[PDB]
Formats: sequence, C-alpha cells, structure tokens
Amino acid sequence: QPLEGYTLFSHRSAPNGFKVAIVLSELGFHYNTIFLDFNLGEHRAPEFVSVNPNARVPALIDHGMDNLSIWESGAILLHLVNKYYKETGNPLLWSDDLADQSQINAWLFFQTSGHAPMIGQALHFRYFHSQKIASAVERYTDEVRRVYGVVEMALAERREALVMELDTENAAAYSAGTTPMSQSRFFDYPVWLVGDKLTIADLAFVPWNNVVDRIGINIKIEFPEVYKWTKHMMRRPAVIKALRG
Amino acid sequence: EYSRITKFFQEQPLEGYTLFSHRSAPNGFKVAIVLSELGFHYNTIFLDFNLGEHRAPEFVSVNPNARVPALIDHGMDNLSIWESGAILLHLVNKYYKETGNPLLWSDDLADQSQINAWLFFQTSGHAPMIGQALHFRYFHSQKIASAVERYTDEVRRVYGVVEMALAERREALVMELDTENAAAYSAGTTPMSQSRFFDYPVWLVGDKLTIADLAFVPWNNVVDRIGINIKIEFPEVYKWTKHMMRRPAVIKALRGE
Repeated sequence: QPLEGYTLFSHRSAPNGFKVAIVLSELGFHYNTIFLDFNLGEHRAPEFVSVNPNARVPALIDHGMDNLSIWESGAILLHLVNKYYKETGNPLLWSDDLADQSQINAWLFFQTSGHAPMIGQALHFRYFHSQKIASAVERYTDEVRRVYGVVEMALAERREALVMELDTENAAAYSAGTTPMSQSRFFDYPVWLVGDKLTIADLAFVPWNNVVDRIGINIKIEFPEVYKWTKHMMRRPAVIKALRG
Repeated sequence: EYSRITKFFQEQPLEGYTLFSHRSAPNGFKVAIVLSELGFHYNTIFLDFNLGEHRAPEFVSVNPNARVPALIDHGMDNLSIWESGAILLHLVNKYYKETGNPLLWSDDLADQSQINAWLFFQTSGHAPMIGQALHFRYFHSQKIASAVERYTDEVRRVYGVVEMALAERREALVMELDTENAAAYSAGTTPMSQSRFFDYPVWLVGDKLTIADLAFVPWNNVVDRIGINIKIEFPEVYKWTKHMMRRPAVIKALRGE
C-alpha cells in the first residue's frame, strides 16, 4: 500500500466510480484504479470490507492520511474538495463560503439519494428484476423525470438571470415569454447549480446522465438546460481523460 | 390553499430557525433531533401537501425539490437548506464555528470523512430502501411481492453492515476497558459477551455520539413495519438505538415540539 497518492476501487460500469474519477482528475490528484470483480466475490472479500463496510464500489484510499478509507461517492467528493482547499487555499469545485457549501451539499445529497437510487431501480425493473412489471418501472421513470425537472428548472432560472443581466436591453422580452431566451446571444455560455462556478454538485450528476437514455429518458429533447449543462461538462479535458478507464 | 406559507415569508424573523416538516417525515425528526442536541431554538411548520402548500411560490424557490425537511437559517439571510444530509452538516459546521467545540461532529479531517461516509450511507442506501419496502408493502397501485421482498432484503443487508460495524466497536471497547479479562476474551476461555462493558454505548465514529449515529434513529424506529425486529436479529443495533432513543433531547424531538 503506497504512502503517497490515492487508490480508487471501482467497476467498469459503476457510474459513481466515474464520478469519483472525474473529481479526482479535475483536482489534479494522482490515483490508482482497481476494478473489483463481483462475479468472483472480491467486493465482499474482507481485504476490502475493511476499507468499505458496505462491501461495494466506490471506495477510496487516501494514502497520504495513513491509508484512510472513504466509501460512498458522496463522502469521497467532500473529502477530496476539503483536502484540496486545505492544501491550496483555493476552493476548486467547492466554496470557501459556508452558505455556498450548504447549497452545494444540498444538491450533492439530493443527487446521491434522489437521483442515482431512482435511476438504479428504474434500471432494475426494466432489465434485471425477475419479471416485467410496468407500474414499478414507471414509478422510477416518473420520479427520475421529476428530479430532472427540478434540476432543469433551477438551471433555467440561473440562465434567465445571466441572459437578463448581460442583456438588460431586452430583459422584459426574455422574461415575459414574448421571445425565447434561445434568441439571446448570451445563451451558449455555461451556467451552474451553485456559485456561478463549476462545483462537485454539477459533476455528481454527469455519470448518471449518460445513462438515463437506457431508461427511455431523452435529456436532449425533454431537458434542454440539463442537456447543455451536461455537454459543457463532458467537454472538459479532465472529465474526458477520466471517463473510460 | 397556501396563503399561510406565503404569509410566513412576509414575516420571517431575523434570527433563530424555522423547520418545515411533516408529522410522519422521519428525516424531519432527524433534523429536530440534531437541532435539539445542539441547543438551537427552532420553529416547526408542518406542511400539509394536501392543500398544496409545497407548491406555494415562496417555498419552491427556497427549496427546489419541494419536499421536506427544509431548514431556514434566519441568521444567515434566511439561508435555506433542503436536504436532510445537508441540514445536519450545516448545523454542525455552525456549532463548531461558533462554540469552537465539535459537538456531534469532529475537528479532524479524517474523522469528518468517516462521519460523512455513514451519513451518506444512511441517507442514500438506508432511508431510500426502507422507503421502497414501505411503498410496495403499503401504498403501491398493486401488490408485487417480489418488490416488497427485495426491498426488505436490502434494509436487512444494510442493517447487517451497521451491525458488524458496531460489533467491531464493541469488541474493541470490551478489550480496551475491562483489561482484567482481555486475555480470556481473546484466548477463548470467556465469551466476552459477559463483560461488564457489554451493554455500554459504542459509536460509529470516534467513540463519541455523532450525526452519523443519530441519523439512523428515526429510520430505526420504523423498520418494525416491514418485519425487521431489531431487538432480535440486530442486537448491536438494538442497544445502540436504545441508547440514543433514551437521551432527553431525542425524546423531546420525538414527542413533537
């Protein structure tokens, strides 16, 4: 076990595994990746249960801090941004403002408990359950859509503000609905969930967005803002260099 | 309708806290609990989704998910925090920042990470599973035994991870204190289950009560509705919850306030 660096226990499919890799990369941390293979029982295998009681990906070992283990992608990101800010004095992907950090946590916990889990069941009942049961598939498909509605309405709100301050010349127009914000030349430019800066709250959704297509959800069509917002993230070098393996 | 909710936002205080909850809401009691343990004075407003109080304009903007619990930290320009996981963390950052003492938290980066590990575990794998078992076992448009069975299996699996974890904390506690019997306990001569400190409280993180432990209290008192008999199959969890459920602040939180 190395005494400097990080080790990330993941799995080829694991979306929360790519989520950690992403943040790990955006922050310039050097990490090793070990893909546990559950089709042999290495996830519940004791050497790892010590690192993660939940016996599953994703898990992180902070070699710097006496090989400390952090399971649960949500906690891993808060540990990573905290350590990064403590080290440089620069809150990259985070915020040195308590009010912003709570809003960031709000969206982070909202993603980990109300997005990934709903997408998870939506998949189960649609692909792995022991029988086709529509009422159950539609339950998560509907819930997952509602959550994208929440995210989408928030981003359109942040956008409205931007497109309405860098173009106060036609604000009332882009506000009354008379004319779509699609026509403002200040559209394209990226907006985020909190702090008008990229943070882990925005990143936490990406690995899960690339997959709600196999659940029948077409973000491109039914969630415009969520679409741009994802496209802005996928286009990041660090993310590109991360997503895959 | 929701004029009351729109009224409240026209008379917010400049200090104190307001907690939007619901009689059933377990994460509502979870915030009340931590709010109480930290000595914070709060007002509680039970939204009745029946009159669409959650659809009120003022509520949704201060809380995008339009669900409960939601905490307004009036002292901080009515800063609104809508996730239960985010309400706990905020509360502890403030208490530590103010008093300079990490009650229910920690001032060591390593410990905080362990705390947040469990915190995310409960809010993301524990509460949501229990919710699905409750749904298929009681409110879903048709009975799907396969569904009910799976979600009751998962809470039991999750409860197993917290059990084996507290079981480790106990083995470590009974071996540290009660040194007049450590040799045996390890040798195998004595069961160790008969140590004087066997019913003593063990905590998930740092040998102290944290928000990682309390988060489970509300959900622990609910799993009896899906068959889980904690006292039997999850003894360690049993003592742990009992210890917590016996604290004056927690019982104050419980019996509504």
